[PDB]
Amino acid sequence: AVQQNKPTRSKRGMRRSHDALTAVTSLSVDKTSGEKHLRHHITADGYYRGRKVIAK
Amino acid sequence: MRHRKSGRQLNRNSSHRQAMFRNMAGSLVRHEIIKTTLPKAKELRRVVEPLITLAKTDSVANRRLAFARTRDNEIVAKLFNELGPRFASRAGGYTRILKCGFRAGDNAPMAYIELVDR
Amino acid sequence: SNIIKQLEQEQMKQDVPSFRPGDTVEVKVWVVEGSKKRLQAFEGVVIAIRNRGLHSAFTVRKISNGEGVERVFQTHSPVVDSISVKRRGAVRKAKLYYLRERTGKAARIKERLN
Amino acid sequence: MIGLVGKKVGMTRIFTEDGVSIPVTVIEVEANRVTQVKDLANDGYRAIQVTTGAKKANRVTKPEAGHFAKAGVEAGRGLWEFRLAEGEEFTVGQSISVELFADVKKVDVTGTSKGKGFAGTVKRWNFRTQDATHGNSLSHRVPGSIGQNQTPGKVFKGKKMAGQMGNERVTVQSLDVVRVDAERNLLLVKGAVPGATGSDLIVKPAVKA
Amino acid sequence: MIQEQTMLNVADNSGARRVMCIKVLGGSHRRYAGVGDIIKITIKEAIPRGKVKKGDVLKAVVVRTKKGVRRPDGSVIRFDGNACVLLNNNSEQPIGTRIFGPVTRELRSEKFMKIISLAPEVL
RNA sequence: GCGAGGGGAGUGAAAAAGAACCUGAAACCGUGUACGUACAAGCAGUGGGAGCACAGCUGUGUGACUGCGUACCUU
RNA sequence: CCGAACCGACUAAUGUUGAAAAAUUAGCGGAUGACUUGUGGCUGGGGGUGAAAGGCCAAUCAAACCGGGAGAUAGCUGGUU
RNA sequence: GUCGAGUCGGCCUGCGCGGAAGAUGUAACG
RNA sequence: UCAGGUAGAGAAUACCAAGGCGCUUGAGAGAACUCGGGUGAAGGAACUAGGCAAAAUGGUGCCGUAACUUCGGGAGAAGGCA
RNA sequence: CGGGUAAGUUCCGACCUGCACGAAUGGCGUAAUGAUGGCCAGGCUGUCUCCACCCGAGACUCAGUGAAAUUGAACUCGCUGU
RNA sequence: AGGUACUCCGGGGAUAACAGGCUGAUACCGCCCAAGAGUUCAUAUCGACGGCGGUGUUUGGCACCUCGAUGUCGGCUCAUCACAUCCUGGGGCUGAAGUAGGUCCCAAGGGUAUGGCUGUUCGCCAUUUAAAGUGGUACGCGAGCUGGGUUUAGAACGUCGUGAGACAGUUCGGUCCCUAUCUGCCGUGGGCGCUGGAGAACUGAGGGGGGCUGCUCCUAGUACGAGAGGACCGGAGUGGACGCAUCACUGGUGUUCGGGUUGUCAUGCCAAUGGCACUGCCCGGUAGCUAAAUGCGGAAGAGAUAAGUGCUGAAAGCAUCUAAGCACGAAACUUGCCCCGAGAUGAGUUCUCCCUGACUCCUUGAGAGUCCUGAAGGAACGUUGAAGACGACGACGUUGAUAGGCCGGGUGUGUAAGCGCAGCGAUGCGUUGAGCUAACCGGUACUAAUGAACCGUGAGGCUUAACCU
Ligand SMILES: [K+]
Ligand SMILES: [K+]
Ligand SMILES: [K+]
Ligand SMILES: [K+]
Ligand SMILES: [K+]
Ligand SMILES: [K+]
Ligand SMILES: [K+]
Ligand SMILES: [K+]
Ligand SMILES: [K+]
Ligand SMILES: [K+]
Ligand SMILES: [K+]
Ligand SMILES: [K+]
Ligand SMILES: [K+]
Ligand SMILES: [K+]
Ligand SMILES: [K+]
Ligand SMILES: [K+]
Ligand SMILES: [K+]
Ligand SMILES: [K+]
Ligand SMILES: [K+]
Ligand SMILES: [K+]
Ligand SMILES: [K+]
Ligand SMILES: [K+]
Ligand SMILES: [K+]
Ligand SMILES: [K+]
Ligand SMILES: [K+]
Ligand SMILES: [K+]
Ligand SMILES: [K+]
Ligand SMILES: [K+]
Ligand SMILES: [K+]
Ligand SMILES: [K+]
Ligand SMILES: [K+]
Ligand SMILES: [K+]
Ligand SMILES: [K+]
Ligand SMILES: [K+]
Ligand SMILES: [K+]
Ligand SMILES: [K+]
Ligand SMILES: [K+]
Ligand SMILES: [K+]
Ligand SMILES: [K+]
Ligand SMILES: [K+]
Ligand SMILES: [K+]
Ligand SMILES: [K+]
Ligand SMILES: [K+]
Ligand SMILES: [Mg+2]
Ligand SMILES: [Mg+2]
Ligand SMILES: [Mg+2]
Ligand SMILES: [Mg+2]
Ligand SMILES: [Mg+2]
Ligand SMILES: [Mg+2]
Ligand SMILES: [Mg+2]
Ligand SMILES: [Mg+2]
Ligand SMILES: [Mg+2]
Ligand SMILES: [Mg+2]
Ligand SMILES: [Mg+2]
Ligand SMILES: [Mg+2]
Ligand SMILES: [Mg+2]
Ligand SMILES: [Mg+2]
Ligand SMILES: [Mg+2]
Ligand SMILES: [Mg+2]
Ligand SMILES: [Mg+2]
Ligand SMILES: [Mg+2]
Ligand SMILES: [Mg+2]
Ligand SMILES: [Mg+2]
Ligand SMILES: [Mg+2]
Ligand SMILES: [Mg+2]
Ligand SMILES: [Mg+2]
Ligand SMILES: [Mg+2]
Ligand SMILES: [Mg+2]
Ligand SMILES: [Mg+2]
Ligand SMILES: [Mg+2]
Ligand SMILES: [Mg+2]
Ligand SMILES: [Mg+2]
Ligand SMILES: [Mg+2]
Ligand SMILES: [Mg+2]
Ligand SMILES: [Mg+2]
Ligand SMILES: [Mg+2]
Ligand SMILES: [Mg+2]
Ligand SMILES: [Mg+2]
Ligand SMILES: [Mg+2]
Ligand SMILES: [Mg+2]
Ligand SMILES: [Mg+2]
Ligand SMILES: [Mg+2]
Ligand SMILES: [Mg+2]
Ligand SMILES: [Mg+2]
Ligand SMILES: [Mg+2]
Ligand SMILES: [Mg+2]
Ligand SMILES: [Mg+2]
Ligand SMILES: [Mg+2]
Ligand SMILES: [Mg+2]
Ligand SMILES: [Mg+2]
Ligand SMILES: [Mg+2]
Ligand SMILES: [Mg+2]
Ligand SMILES: [Mg+2]
Ligand SMILES: [Mg+2]
Ligand SMILES: [Mg+2]
Ligand SMILES: [Mg+2]
Ligand SMILES: [Mg+2]
Ligand SMILES: [Mg+2]
Ligand SMILES: [Mg+2]
Ligand SMILES: [Mg+2]
Ligand SMILES: [Mg+2]
Ligand SMILES: [Mg+2]
Ligand SMILES: [Mg+2]
Ligand SMILES: [Mg+2]
Ligand SMILES: [Mg+2]
Ligand SMILES: [Mg+2]
Ligand SMILES: [Mg+2]
Ligand SMILES: [Mg+2]
Ligand SMILES: [Mg+2]
Ligand SMILES: [Mg+2]
Ligand SMILES: [Mg+2]
Ligand SMILES: [Mg+2]
Ligand SMILES: [Mg+2]
Ligand SMILES: [Mg+2]
Ligand SMILES: [Mg+2]
Ligand SMILES: [Mg+2]
Ligand SMILES: [Mg+2]
Ligand SMILES: [Mg+2]
Ligand SMILES: [Mg+2]
Ligand SMILES: [Mg+2]
Ligand SMILES: [Mg+2]
Ligand SMILES: [Mg+2]
Ligand SMILES: [Mg+2]
Ligand SMILES: [Mg+2]
Ligand SMILES: [Mg+2]
Ligand SMILES: [Mg+2]
Ligand SMILES: [Mg+2]
Ligand SMILES: [Mg+2]
Ligand SMILES: [Mg+2]
Ligand SMILES: [Mg+2]
Ligand SMILES: [Mg+2]
Ligand SMILES: [Mg+2]
Ligand SMILES: [Mg+2]
Ligand SMILES: [Mg+2]
Ligand SMILES: [Mg+2]
Repeated sequence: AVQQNKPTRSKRGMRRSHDALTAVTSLSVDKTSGEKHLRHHITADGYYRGRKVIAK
Repeated sequence: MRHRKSGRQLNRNSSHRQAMFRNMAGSLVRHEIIKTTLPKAKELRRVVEPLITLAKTDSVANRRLAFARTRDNEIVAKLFNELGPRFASRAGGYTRILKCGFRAGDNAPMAYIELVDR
Repeated sequence: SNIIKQLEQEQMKQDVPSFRPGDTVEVKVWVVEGSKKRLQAFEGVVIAIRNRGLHSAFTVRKISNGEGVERVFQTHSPVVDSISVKRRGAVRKAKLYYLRERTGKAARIKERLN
Repeated sequence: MIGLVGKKVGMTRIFTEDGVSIPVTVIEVEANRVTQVKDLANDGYRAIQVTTGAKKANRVTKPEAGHFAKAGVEAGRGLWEFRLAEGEEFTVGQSISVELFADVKKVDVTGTSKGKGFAGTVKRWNFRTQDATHGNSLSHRVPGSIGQNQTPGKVFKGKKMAGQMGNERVTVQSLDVVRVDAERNLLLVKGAVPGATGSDLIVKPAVKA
Repeated sequence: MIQEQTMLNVADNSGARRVMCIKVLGGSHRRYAGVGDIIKITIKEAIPRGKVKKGDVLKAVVVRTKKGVRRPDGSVIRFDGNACVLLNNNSEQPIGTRIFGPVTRELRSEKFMKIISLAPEVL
């Protein structure tokens, strides 16, 4: 099965109207190190909820 | 449908799954913290924490059960000589999972899992 | 589950004797023929037991008039008037379905001495 | 005649003395609390709105809490309406118990059926399977033809096809009332009713009778 | 749970030894016959000097099945084989004079009382 | 990243002449602005035409609503 | 005679923009012989070779491939700014 | 015999009535 | 061309040695449907062009084995026991 | 016509009315052999009554890479008619 | 002079085979006349000789569409419509006593066999059923399956031919491709709208589903009938097929639970265990899913009617169901039952909740901007679910049982290991119904569900009525 007519650039854009990405609503701030981080994830320096959970 | 069913298939067959978690349980007992995918970490809790519960009562029969389930005498010894006593007064929840972003190679969601008194 | 537990507890029989797979039991059941009610005996080997509270059941096998017959009794049913063990059998398995392929000497069950 | 809102506790059996086992669905019917009365003048129709059960405060929004407070009743887990017959009257804040069904012989029970997700035509519509062997190529559970030819040149509306099955409102009619136990807030009906254990049920006196 | 092509043993002394169901009577598209149901049969094996002959077409009532019967309390009675009793094709009365093996109370009706009376045991 | 690529600086008449290098069309793909578009049925234009924006009543852009209207070639 | 290697190719499913321009998987036949295989040689296009199917002769066969006569001829189809 | 003012059936002719059932949807005034 | 161990008649087959590898996208989920497989109540070819496919049989020793026959066969006939 | 089946356009045995057999472009038989054609039976079964559940690989979601046939132009509904 | 089915090229829908179209001789179905048959009697039922139509269903005629391709017969799967009705429902006439029929009218709601033979459609046969309807839909349905038949290349028979070859004669064998753009259809979301915002409960325009029927018993061996036989009307019970739900029972599955066991490799060895061999092979089985399991359904009632039956009643002093007026009348129609449903843009209703700042600029208006403010609520994230392809939907987030673990129980398996005793030993016995036990039940903050941040605002146009101020 294949198209009988070439779809338009307009129809291509309409299909892609649901493809846009969503930015992260907001980042969280660690209460001890002050780092920003994804909520419920550890920070880049290894803090979570104010505690040094892992080295490096 | 999977109504009320438990356990993750993890795109493996049953013998692969069993062997994988036997190895991963050994790594967690040996190193006390490991990094893995978030779903594997959640499944590992149901393997490792009953091994620690078993190790609270030291007997020949229990050491043999633990050996049957880990196949590693260094792991069995650490379970009964160290972890059992460390957790003797804790009622479950010997591990904690900490989410840590996404793997570079395949964007897999990753997590650390560690013993709670590490 | 407390609501259904209470509803089930008040219906359970209190005098069910202990029996095991392999035992020979005699079960007395009520039979109605017109206005009359009488007890009919069914005696045979217990080949299966389902332990399930009020929903407990057990299966009895006998060779009757040249024909093998199995009856699955509902343990707490009022149709079952009484159960009594005639002989204690010594088997390993919980379910004795292999007896369905055996007759005569090959279907004998050793007695359990205790 | 109004109904009551209950919860599907599970199934069991009732042995009778004459040797019959009756399969029953156990329905817990706590007191239904009248939260609003609707009438012709204000609403254009006659009904009561009831609530039942309990809800934790911090999950009760302020709009919901104000509606319950106007009625003077504690928040329940939801709201349901029942149309009133001509000689039926109730007042806001009144409690209605399972004793309502004391002399009702048969009931209709409404619930949300268990969800099967996306279902094929074999399971959803009882379509027959095609050959397992005898040369069949990749078409063992597939639906077969779905129309005719150039006339009509389309598929008709309501054609039976694969799709979502279950997880929808279902009523089972004319179930025997086996026992009304007001002290335990219990209604026992003969047979099965829609929905999983723990789900909400609407019970009314049978419409056919 | 008897259907077209099911082979049955014979619980009487009519002479037939094996019969095959060729129709489940009593309704369009009716699938199964159980205990107490009438079927159409053909005789596939008979003893030499009996009352019926190989190849005869007649009726029978199912009296024992492996699927069994359920009783009003949920209990079950299952047999080791399927067996029937041959009936005259027009009067639906038994052809034999003796009944072998046990039968069940599902036959306790005006139609099959003779069978009930001759049976060595009624369950 | 002791990258790729780029921004400055400098050369040059010129660097949108920087080596993927004279000129640099079209299809095709973008960013910005003006107007239209989420109750509306078809060769998508044409005749009528409101409103809005813009530049100086007019010119330009857009085009709600409405009459009419089934591509081109070949055979 | 039964059965691996080896040589085949009877059935089915898959695959059919394949993993593959003929295969894979499960079964299947021969398996000391008119057997199978390596290396090298010989037969050439109205010709070869053929336990014969017009089979095969470099993924090509009721007359191979390449170059030439050559812009064969086309009362036919298309196209013609 | 009563009853007291119309009645009967041919012909020709205008317009209508029955005869008249079909398949995706009114669907034989656009 | 070479040819280890245990079982085995074996270069079949299963598990291993020496030795060599996990097949150059991964992570989740646990719908329909397709592919490759496992099990199935009662029935047992009613399926279908056709038992296609599937299921089944399956080893060694011993007992035993019909018509027919070109006297070789048929024959591992069949069937059974350990 | 007979046999087999509850029922047999096939099968087997006959009959002879051979449309249109016939004796080395051989006639009629024939043990053994055949991945050969037809028919019947026992065993066996998801072939089927009538499907159910399960284990895996896809399908589905996320990240990376990234095709194809087709295509006058499209603002690309039903019906009845034309 | 022939053959090509071993075939090839250029062309044609200028021209055949399939399907469509036009046509309707033929076919099928109605009707008109009434010779007669029917003891009598044309019309209960048939209807000769002839006559008039309807359908588009057969066999054909034509050659208008398609030859830069519109795939065939049958089966399978899935259907949808017509009514010229097979069953069930209603009725008139009967050469209708009853039972059972014949014929015609109304009626399309639902229902409407399994097998043997053959490629079959068909047909015959066996046995069912209330019945086994007739047709249209590309002789419905191969981008849904099959490929037995027809219709390529191999081979043979009969037959024809000197032969190559040929035969709607026969016989054995013989590759069925497509990842769906659009329409359509089944499901499921996102956007905006509905005029301040928000959380809920609804109304019901409209749409869909459903609608089948047997047998037995009572009425009653009554009515009817010489007997044989044997009812209407009405009532009760129990089935077949179909549908919906469910898992308490009976069971299937149960590669996540327990056990038996073959070969082998390993953990130093014994003992005990693990890997691999289809889950190695097996025996059981929890939750879930499920049918063969077991609950429930089709209605009653109402309205308006069809054919049909009437009442009163003139036109037409009679008669007349009709013209005025009035009444009955069926599974069809409109409701009653179940589900969807306000994108019902005609965007509806009800209840509740939230927001009561300052200033500036301009082209001066439903204008723009800054500062302050940020509600109700939402979303996001996390733990998740008998919810689920993804979205969606539901529960929960420390003021907490949402998930895992843990504790207790249940269930399943069937008496672990170790030690001891008996035995030469395999093994048996005791400790011991032991040990282990998934998805189950009841509990329990041990682990993970973070303080925040984000979106959403700041009293909501004009006109005219009414009411109050
Ligand atoms: K269904
Ligand atoms: K330049
Ligand atoms: K350029
Ligand atoms: K226009
Ligand atoms: K052209
Ligand atoms: K042309
Ligand atoms: K050689
Ligand atoms: K040649
Ligand atoms: K070549
Ligand atoms: K040549
Ligand atoms: K091996
Ligand atoms: K998924
Ligand atoms: K010759
Ligand atoms: K000869
Ligand atoms: K052969
Ligand atoms: K043969
Ligand atoms: K020629
Ligand atoms: K030929
Ligand atoms: K005509
Ligand atoms: K015509
Ligand atoms: K007519
Ligand atoms: K053509
Ligand atoms: K049809
Ligand atoms: K009728
Ligand atoms: K009639
Ligand atoms: K109908
Ligand atoms: K056939
Ligand atoms: K025929
Ligand atoms: K066609
Ligand atoms: K095809
Ligand atoms: K076809
Ligand atoms: K097509
Ligand atoms: K289209
Ligand atoms: K309807
Ligand atoms: K169950
Ligand atoms: K189960
Ligand atoms: K082992
Ligand atoms: K009258
Ligand atoms: K609305
Ligand atoms: K918990
Ligand atoms: K023991
Ligand atoms: K022990
Ligand atoms: K136990
Ligand atoms: Mg086209
Ligand atoms: Mg997209
Ligand atoms: Mg769970
Ligand atoms: Mg994957
Ligand atoms: Mg394995
Ligand atoms: Mg679900
Ligand atoms: Mg079928
Ligand atoms: Mg194929
Ligand atoms: Mg397949
Ligand atoms: Mg550089
Ligand atoms: Mg220059
Ligand atoms: Mg340039
Ligand atoms: Mg350009
Ligand atoms: Mg509208
Ligand atoms: Mg608009
Ligand atoms: Mg449009
Ligand atoms: Mg127009
Ligand atoms: Mg070859
Ligand atoms: Mg092979
Ligand atoms: Mg051979
Ligand atoms: Mg061989
Ligand atoms: Mg040459
Ligand atoms: Mg040839
Ligand atoms: Mg070649
Ligand atoms: Mg030549
Ligand atoms: Mg020349
Ligand atoms: Mg040329
Ligand atoms: Mg006329
Ligand atoms: Mg119509
Ligand atoms: Mg070896
Ligand atoms: Mg090997
Ligand atoms: Mg999934
Ligand atoms: Mg799967
Ligand atoms: Mg499969
Ligand atoms: Mg199997
Ligand atoms: Mg089975
Ligand atoms: Mg089993
Ligand atoms: Mg079985
Ligand atoms: Mg059998
Ligand atoms: Mg058959
Ligand atoms: Mg068939
Ligand atoms: Mg086969
Ligand atoms: Mg097999
Ligand atoms: Mg052998
Ligand atoms: Mg014959
Ligand atoms: Mg015959
Ligand atoms: Mg013959
Ligand atoms: Mg000859
Ligand atoms: Mg000759
Ligand atoms: Mg001669
Ligand atoms: Mg000759
Ligand atoms: Mg000769
Ligand atoms: Mg010869
Ligand atoms: Mg050979
Ligand atoms: Mg991707
Ligand atoms: Mg159309
Ligand atoms: Mg040929
Ligand atoms: Mg050509
Ligand atoms: Mg034609
Ligand atoms: Mg025609
Ligand atoms: Mg033409
Ligand atoms: Mg012409
Ligand atoms: Mg055409
Ligand atoms: Mg074309
Ligand atoms: Mg086409
Ligand atoms: Mg009609
Ligand atoms: Mg209708
Ligand atoms: Mg109706
Ligand atoms: Mg047969
Ligand atoms: Mg056949
Ligand atoms: Mg067709
Ligand atoms: Mg048709
Ligand atoms: Mg098609
Ligand atoms: Mg296809
Ligand atoms: Mg064929
Ligand atoms: Mg072949
Ligand atoms: Mg195909
Ligand atoms: Mg929406
Ligand atoms: Mg409808
Ligand atoms: Mg349960
Ligand atoms: Mg079971
Ligand atoms: Mg199992
Ligand atoms: Mg050992
Ligand atoms: Mg290994
Ligand atoms: Mg290996
Ligand atoms: Mg009615
Ligand atoms: Mg009158
Ligand atoms: Mg009805
Ligand atoms: Mg959803
Ligand atoms: Mg137990
Ligand atoms: Mg053990
Ligand atoms: Mg436990």
